Amino acid sequence: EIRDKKQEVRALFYRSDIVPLK
Amino acid sequence: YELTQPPSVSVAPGTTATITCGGVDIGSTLVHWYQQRPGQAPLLVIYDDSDRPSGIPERFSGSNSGNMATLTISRVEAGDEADYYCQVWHSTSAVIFGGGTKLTVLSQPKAAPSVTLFPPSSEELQANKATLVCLISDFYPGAVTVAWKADSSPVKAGVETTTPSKQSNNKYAASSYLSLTPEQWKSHRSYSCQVTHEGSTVEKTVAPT
Amino acid sequence: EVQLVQSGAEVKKPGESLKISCKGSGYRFPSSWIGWVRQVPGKGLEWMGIIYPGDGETRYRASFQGQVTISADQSSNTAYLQWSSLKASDTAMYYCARHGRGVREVINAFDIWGQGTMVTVSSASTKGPSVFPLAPSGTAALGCLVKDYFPEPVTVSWNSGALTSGVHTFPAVLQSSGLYSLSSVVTVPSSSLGTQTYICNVNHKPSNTKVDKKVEPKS
Repeated sequence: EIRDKKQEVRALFYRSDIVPLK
Repeated sequence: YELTQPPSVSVAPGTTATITCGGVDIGSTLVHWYQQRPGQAPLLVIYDDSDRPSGIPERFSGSNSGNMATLTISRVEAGDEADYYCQVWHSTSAVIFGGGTKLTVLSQPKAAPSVTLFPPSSEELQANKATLVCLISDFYPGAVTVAWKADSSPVKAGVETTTPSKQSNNKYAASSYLSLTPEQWKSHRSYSCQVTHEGSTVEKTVAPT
Repeated sequence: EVQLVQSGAEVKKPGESLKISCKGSGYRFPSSWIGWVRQVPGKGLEWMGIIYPGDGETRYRASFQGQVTISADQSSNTAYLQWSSLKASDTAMYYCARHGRGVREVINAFDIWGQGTMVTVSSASTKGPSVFPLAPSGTAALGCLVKDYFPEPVTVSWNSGALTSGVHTFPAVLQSSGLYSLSSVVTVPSSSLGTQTYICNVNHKPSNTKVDKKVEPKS
């Protein structure tokens, strides 16, 4: 449950450190 | 979206301090808590509801559910006295902080403020300015609210108030200023400074006569 | 260690542009958001905007859109907050803070903060204070009001430091005119009002001004 909420919240500001985007 | 915090909380040392953060469905997001001491930058004390960063003592804890999140400080100590802010990332472009909560760890008994209301001096009126000065001293904890009344009506225009500051005796003092034109000053029956502290109000009045 | 070091305090006039900076060290600058937060002295924290230095994505609070611009330098690891036209209501402390990029390996919060940059916006230049008495009328409070001076600070003493008990000098307020005002107060035995003389000494070094004002009871 906490994992689900964490994924939901982090999706708002998630940025990948790999360039270019796959 | 708004996060609601109590403006001030006071607790005895060694007891459990509880600071709440009010939001709609805030339990469906992640709440973070920051500590700020006067003159210093904020410090992260809790993140992801219940997680402590390294260097934060274990007495700090947190919870979050329904429409309320909570910061809990067990065995609260004098060193924990400070402002505390809750924070969430609500939407893509919305990052929100709560209004903040001043946590006082009671080191002495509660003291009501002494209020002195000075009317404009004659010299200031000679300079074509009028300033009513409300000085508030010797109150504890250091949280007050100041209101000004012209006759019996509240006035917000022309009011400037300082944030309470520690006196030498570790009690607090504050000041408020009401700016008037000499004509305004002379055209009213009375003016009042009202200081509310811990549920009790102290009022002082002055009249042009 | 990981740290953010911000630029020095600024005093500017309305309508002027300004750029304050935040230098990150001890970590990989591209892989963390940098947010800017405003705090008016005595008030709470207000989020302004945030930038991801890895590609320059920026997000702003609606009310700050169009007033400020956030940018980043990937070679000097420096974030910037910039005003094109300052207003008096921009006077505040400004913090930068690092925020994780949304993975479990990092803290998804503002885990590292800069020390803060104080920005004061006023149309005024150096100006000495006007000192007015706050006359008393079994203790009585008397003081003096130090008005319309710029810039900070002024120091206040009583009877050249000989009167120190019951004395409090309050912090200054910045008026809409761009000038500062403060008060100093002292509590004294109401029986000594007739005989004892009370003089507040105001010193404003920026304008090289000293004022000695004797405060007396009024009829």
